[PDB]
Amino acid sequence: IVGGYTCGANTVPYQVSLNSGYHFCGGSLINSQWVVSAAHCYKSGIQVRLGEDNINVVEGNEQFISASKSIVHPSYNSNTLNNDIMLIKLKSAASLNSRVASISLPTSCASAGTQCLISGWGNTKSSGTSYPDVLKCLKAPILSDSSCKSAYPGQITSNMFCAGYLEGGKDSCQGDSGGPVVCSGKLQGIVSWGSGCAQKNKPGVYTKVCNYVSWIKQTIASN
Amino acid sequence: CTKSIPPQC
Ligand SMILES: [Ca+2]
Repeated sequence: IVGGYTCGANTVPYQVSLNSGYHFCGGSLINSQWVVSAAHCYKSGIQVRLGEDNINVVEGNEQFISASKSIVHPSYNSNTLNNDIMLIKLKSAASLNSRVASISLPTSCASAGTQCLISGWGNTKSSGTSYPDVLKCLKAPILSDSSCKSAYPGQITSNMFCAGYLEGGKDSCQGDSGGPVVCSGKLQGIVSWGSGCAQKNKPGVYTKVCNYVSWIKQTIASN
Repeated sequence: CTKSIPPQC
């Protein structure tokens, strides 16, 4: 997260870190055994780290639970990043508590201008890299489809939305992928991609989770 | 690029 702020430990209790011996993507806990992340974060060897704040220090509250299933959307296209959503089933249910909590899925899509909280342990620099220890947060608005498509012509599918700040300086960034964009208490987005991070006129692009709620529910129900 | 570590560009 570039231009964000330290969330505060466990203030984003649905935020998970996907760890493969390092944090590589975020995710969002949507029930005790399932995490939503980005399809492009798929890999083997995912350990979901819940309850994290400093991802480099065992501070307490962590639950590390291996992914037992990582379900990339069947229509994920790694070039276009359409359908950039993945469900991770935890090998065991996380113990939900105030610091490890699921985030609701949308019941409807979010509207432009809704403010969302985007969080993650991604790079905090728009140039160069600095990976934070603690979870960073960014309040960011959903942009209009027109602005999103203007920023990324031909690249924004119906399953994507832009959020953030066209003036630059505030964005999700590498390492945030897969993590939440929560708006009005609903996981409306998954950090997916963007041109750089926090670049002027290049807002973050996010998987539009509301398009996948049924898929999520059906996939969870069947797994 | 995707916002993963590493980015997929
Ligand atoms: Ca930790």
